[PDB]
Amino acid sequence: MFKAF
Amino acid sequence: MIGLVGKKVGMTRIFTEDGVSIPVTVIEVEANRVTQVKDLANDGYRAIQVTTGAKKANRVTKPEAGHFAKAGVEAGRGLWEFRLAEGEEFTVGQSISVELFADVKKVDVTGTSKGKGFAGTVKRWNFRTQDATHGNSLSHRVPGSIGQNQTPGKVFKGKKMAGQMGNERVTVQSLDVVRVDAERNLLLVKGAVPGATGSDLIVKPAVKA
Amino acid sequence: SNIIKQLEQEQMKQDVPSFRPGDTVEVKVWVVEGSKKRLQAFEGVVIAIRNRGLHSAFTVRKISNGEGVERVFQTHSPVVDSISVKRRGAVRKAKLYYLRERTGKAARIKERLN
Amino acid sequence: AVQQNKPTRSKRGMRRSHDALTAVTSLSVDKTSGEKHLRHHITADGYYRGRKVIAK
Amino acid sequence: MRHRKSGRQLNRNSSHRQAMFRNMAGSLVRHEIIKTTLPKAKELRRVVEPLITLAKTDSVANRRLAFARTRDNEIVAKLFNELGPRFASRAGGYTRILKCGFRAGDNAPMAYIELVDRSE
Amino acid sequence: MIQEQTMLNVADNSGARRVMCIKVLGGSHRRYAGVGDIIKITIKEAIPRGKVKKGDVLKAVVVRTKKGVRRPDGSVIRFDGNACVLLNNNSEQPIGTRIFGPVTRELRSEKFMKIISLAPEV
RNA sequence: AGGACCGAACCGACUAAUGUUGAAAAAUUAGCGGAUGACUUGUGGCUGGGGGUGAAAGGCCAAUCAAACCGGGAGAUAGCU
RNA sequence: CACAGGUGGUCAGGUAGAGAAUACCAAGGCGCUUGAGAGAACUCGGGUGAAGGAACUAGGCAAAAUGGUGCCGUAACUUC
RNA sequence: AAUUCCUUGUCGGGUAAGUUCCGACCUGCACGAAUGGCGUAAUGAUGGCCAGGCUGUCUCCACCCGAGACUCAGUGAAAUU
RNA sequence: GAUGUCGGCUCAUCACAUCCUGGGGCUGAAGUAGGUCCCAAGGGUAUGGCUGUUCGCCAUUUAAAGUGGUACGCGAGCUGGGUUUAGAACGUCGUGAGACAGUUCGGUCCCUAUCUGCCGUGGGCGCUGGAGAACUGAGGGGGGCUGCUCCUAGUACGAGAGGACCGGAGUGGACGCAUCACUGGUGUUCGGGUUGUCAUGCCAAUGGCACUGCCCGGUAGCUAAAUGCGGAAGAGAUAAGUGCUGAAAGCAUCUAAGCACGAAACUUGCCCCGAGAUGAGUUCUCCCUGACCCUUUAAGGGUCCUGAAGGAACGUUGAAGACGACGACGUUGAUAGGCCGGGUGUGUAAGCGCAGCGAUGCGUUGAGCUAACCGGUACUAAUGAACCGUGAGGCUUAACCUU
Ligand SMILES: [Mg+2]
Ligand SMILES: [Mg+2]
Ligand SMILES: [Mg+2]
Ligand SMILES: [Mg+2]
Ligand SMILES: [Mg+2]
Ligand SMILES: [Mg+2]
Ligand SMILES: [Mg+2]
Ligand SMILES: [Mg+2]
Ligand SMILES: [Mg+2]
Ligand SMILES: [Mg+2]
Ligand SMILES: [Mg+2]
Ligand SMILES: [Mg+2]
Ligand SMILES: [Mg+2]
Ligand SMILES: [Mg+2]
Ligand SMILES: [Mg+2]
Ligand SMILES: [Mg+2]
Ligand SMILES: [Mg+2]
Ligand SMILES: [Mg+2]
Ligand SMILES: [Mg+2]
Ligand SMILES: [Mg+2]
Ligand SMILES: [Mg+2]
Ligand SMILES: [Mg+2]
Ligand SMILES: [Mg+2]
Ligand SMILES: [Mg+2]
Ligand SMILES: [Mg+2]
Ligand SMILES: [Mg+2]
Ligand SMILES: [Mg+2]
Ligand SMILES: [Mg+2]
Ligand SMILES: [Mg+2]
Ligand SMILES: [Mg+2]
Ligand SMILES: [Mg+2]
Ligand SMILES: [Mg+2]
Ligand SMILES: [Mg+2]
Repeated sequence: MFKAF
Repeated sequence: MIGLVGKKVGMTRIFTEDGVSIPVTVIEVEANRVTQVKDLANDGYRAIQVTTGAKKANRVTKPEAGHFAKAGVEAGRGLWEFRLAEGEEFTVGQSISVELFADVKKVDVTGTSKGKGFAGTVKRWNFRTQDATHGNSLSHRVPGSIGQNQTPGKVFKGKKMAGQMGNERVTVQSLDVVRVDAERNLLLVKGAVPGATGSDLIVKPAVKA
Repeated sequence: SNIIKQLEQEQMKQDVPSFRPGDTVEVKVWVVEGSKKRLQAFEGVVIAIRNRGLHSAFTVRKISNGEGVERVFQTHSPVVDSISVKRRGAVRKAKLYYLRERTGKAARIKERLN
Repeated sequence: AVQQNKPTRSKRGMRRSHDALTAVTSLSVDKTSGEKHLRHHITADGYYRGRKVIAK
Repeated sequence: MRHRKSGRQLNRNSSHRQAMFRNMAGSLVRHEIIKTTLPKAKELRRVVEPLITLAKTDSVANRRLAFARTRDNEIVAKLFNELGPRFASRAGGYTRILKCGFRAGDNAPMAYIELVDRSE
Repeated sequence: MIQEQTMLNVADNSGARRVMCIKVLGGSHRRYAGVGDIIKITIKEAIPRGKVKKGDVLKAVVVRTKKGVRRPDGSVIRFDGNACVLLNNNSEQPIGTRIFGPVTRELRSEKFMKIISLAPEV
């Protein structure tokens, strides 16, 4: 699970 | 110009009075017998089919035996064809020896290269290997990226990938004729040629001139 | 490979002397400086020999002007004119590569007094 | 990594078209013993090419 | 690649492979006929047959050489005392391989390997 | 085979003791400099009161290599170490007035006649 | 003498690789730290949820913690899907 | 889970070793519940390497290397 | 500067070439004296930098030994749809 | 009810507004070297220091180190240094919890590929009797780079300095293909040395284990750093461009009619695949020359006899190979193993004697052993057969051979 803040 | 079919005996070194060492491939070119002649009126092109060597008559098939009997020739290892120039002419059953190259300085040698089997991209296409350390995970010599995302959305034809290597027809051009020895049916050509020892070999005068 | 054997045989030198690793061998090698030919001597210790018929060769090591030099001579090449054994050495190994790490007293080779 | 659609009965059948087995072409018969056997293989009771190679 | 190479690995290391054939070679000499997988029988020829040839001439050095390759004086005595004299006239080919179907446990191809002179 | 970062001894009395090859001249993507090849070098160690000083950027010609040199007959000549002779950056002429150790005959060229004349051996 | 030194058991978990539908819901392999002390460990006991405990990370309190778990108020409410 | 994990005490042979380390063994107990072939790419765990030797890389990550006994000798800085 | 935006400040050292590092300058955007200032031997699986040794980290990969991959027999999953 | 970031790595592909190479027009173009513009995309189009950086600066190269598109190409291919979770600290803001495209130290990157695509390799059927070979080449792919030196010639040019075009020769860099003769690497399947320990009763001699125990060398094979070859000439049609003749337009005019020249682009030339080229082609050989029976009487079905050329299967196997495939061979035989001889590699075996108190040395002895190699040899294993594949090959028209 990647994140894009 | 017409060529002949020989066998790769191996590799050998030739010394010279001046002190130079010439690496030469020893090619055995026995008597090449003409089994059939191709004529424009009947075949649409001018060429000669020749056979070399001999094979056990037990394993010769009936259709193969009948063809050789037509030209009055003994069955050889196989059959090869050479295209004829304007002035060249031959007759069925004629024997051609290695003396044809007596006046030839450069030759073209073709044969089946050594079979490497299934080869990876690094060996097959000289792909650069990725880092062996610095965090690399199971990707030390994998091909890597093979495309450009959505726009093409596919892999282009001819992309270099792992697959069969070698075991294919290969030609080496402009090999010097070091020596022609008719008394032993031998032809010494500088440098290496495709294929392993004992493999079928085709020698032609250098088309590149 | 009978054909290859005969081809190599007709061009093998017959005057090659018998020598073994550890022997101090002096070799005369043809050298050309312009039109004139000349002979120069390379004397050293035989540290390796490979016997391959026409392809046989041997390695000679010497220290010249403070620098170690190794020459791999093609024994049957016309370039080498003659081979002479100046001294006979007694060693237990076919290859003397360990001599590369030694010099002076440590590099001495005992003479073979058969 | 995983399928986006369920392959059909047909697609399964064509993939298995090459899974069929091949029966032995024929069984050799011993010259003296007279029973069927695989070629180049001894018979049930130890015969081969007419000789009782195996005691049992 | 495997060009012009000889010797089957048999999914074993060199030490295990060497020990296995040492035991198998002694078994074939002890029992003139044994049952094993076909590929193993083919490799066993390149081990047992040289021993029989080594036993053709009887000497202390030869017996010690045979012992080093078998490590069983019972086999060493058998080779030089019986097998050697029996195969004195044969120029190789001291063993014969016969295929005997497939192993029930794992379907491995099985073949008998026996000395040619087992007739009695 | 001399590359970048290779350390070479000095075969002349120019005052430098050992040098670093910083570029193999004579081509693009060229990576190996054999005997008789000009290389750009930087002096890493030098004797005091010499005609060259540490940190100088010059060019030199390789005269000895461990990989050795190949002869037409197949014979090979090898040396225990890699050595070079410093040359003037502009005129590509030797700086030192002497040459130390044996030299190899690939330098038999018009521009390297000076080195051979001063070479103690061949 | 030593919260002294090197180093096994023992207690830890700094780095890398593997594994990541794993052999394993936190491990393996090669190295690594402490190893007479503020050490480590067995058995039993005490502290209970706005509370405990915490050489203090909002850490831990039965694979669950910026307020445990179980049952109940309860079909909480949901202008949202 | 017939799970490469966890689980407190007692017993403590031989040779080498300072040693309960380590190597090979005794008493004793085991070969770990799928095998048989082949010897492709590629992945994993390792061995070796011409010439160069950190040019790799965010970074000497990882590898390589050092490694034991006596004896000689050992700088700056020191809270001695 | 664990603090400096402008900024890779400027000068010096190291390197053939140094936005990092070391020394120095002070123009401290926005240090500072027990939410301590400045030093400090020893210690640190602590951060940054340099050198020797060392090497497949790399130029540039080659070969080899094993476990998988591949084929045969037996048993026989999974995410997804 | 999720389309994972910057940079690096690997692998790329296209555009031409061209960085180099090629062809031209002007030039305030003497030459050399440039400036500018036009045509041209075939090939080629740096390594390092600093920084997470792209960029940039610097060092040193290069014929040149092109500009862009491709999810600012590419994380179900790798990395995770920078940004952008939770820890902690500095400066700064806030009474405070906390906050800061401010800065610092640390900080889990999963997925066994169904489909498309791509790289390889097979099976089936088709190609209208069957079978074994050799071909034609529609089409497709690969390849297309370039420096320096010498000669021409110190000539043309220029006051001098300086220094050619156009044509030749030689030798390099990079890249690509092939191969092991050479130089080397590897060589846990070949020798030898040696440490610890255990064992074969013991001595001697050997074997097991300790990373192949640690090491020294090494056959074949593979292989690069090793050594051979390659890019092209030539031809056709052209771009920019330069022209001949020539009117419209009495002149002029490269163009309207008609001709000539012109580049690494284009079509060929060189190399490889290639008749599934369903438009399924051509050529040369080889094999099959019987009985009947039924009605739904037709490219009909069925029984008996027959089983050809050839293929497959099985076996021994290969410098062929994942498996298939492909090549060799199966007794009328050298396919593999063994055996014999030789060559290699290792380096003077064991036993015995002789010297020495002994370790050890010496003689027998370049001995012994020796994998994949070379030349031979039926000693072993490749069986007598079975199995598949048939029995003269549609219709129509045309031209011949005819009655
Ligand atoms: Mg991982
Ligand atoms: Mg890895
Ligand atoms: Mg992607
Ligand atoms: Mg589309
Ligand atoms: Mg297995
Ligand atoms: Mg072992
Ligand atoms: Mg302590
Ligand atoms: Mg551990
Ligand atoms: Mg300790
Ligand atoms: Mg917090
Ligand atoms: Mg918990
Ligand atoms: Mg209520
Ligand atoms: Mg509800
Ligand atoms: Mg179990
Ligand atoms: Mg232990
Ligand atoms: Mg393997
Ligand atoms: Mg190396
Ligand atoms: Mg770099
Ligand atoms: Mg490390
Ligand atoms: Mg290590
Ligand atoms: Mg540095
Ligand atoms: Mg500072
Ligand atoms: Mg403060
Ligand atoms: Mg601590
Ligand atoms: Mg299965
Ligand atoms: Mg969705
Ligand atoms: Mg073209
Ligand atoms: Mg850069
Ligand atoms: Mg992107
Ligand atoms: Mg980070
Ligand atoms: Mg925080
Ligand atoms: Mg922010
Ligand atoms: Mg003893």
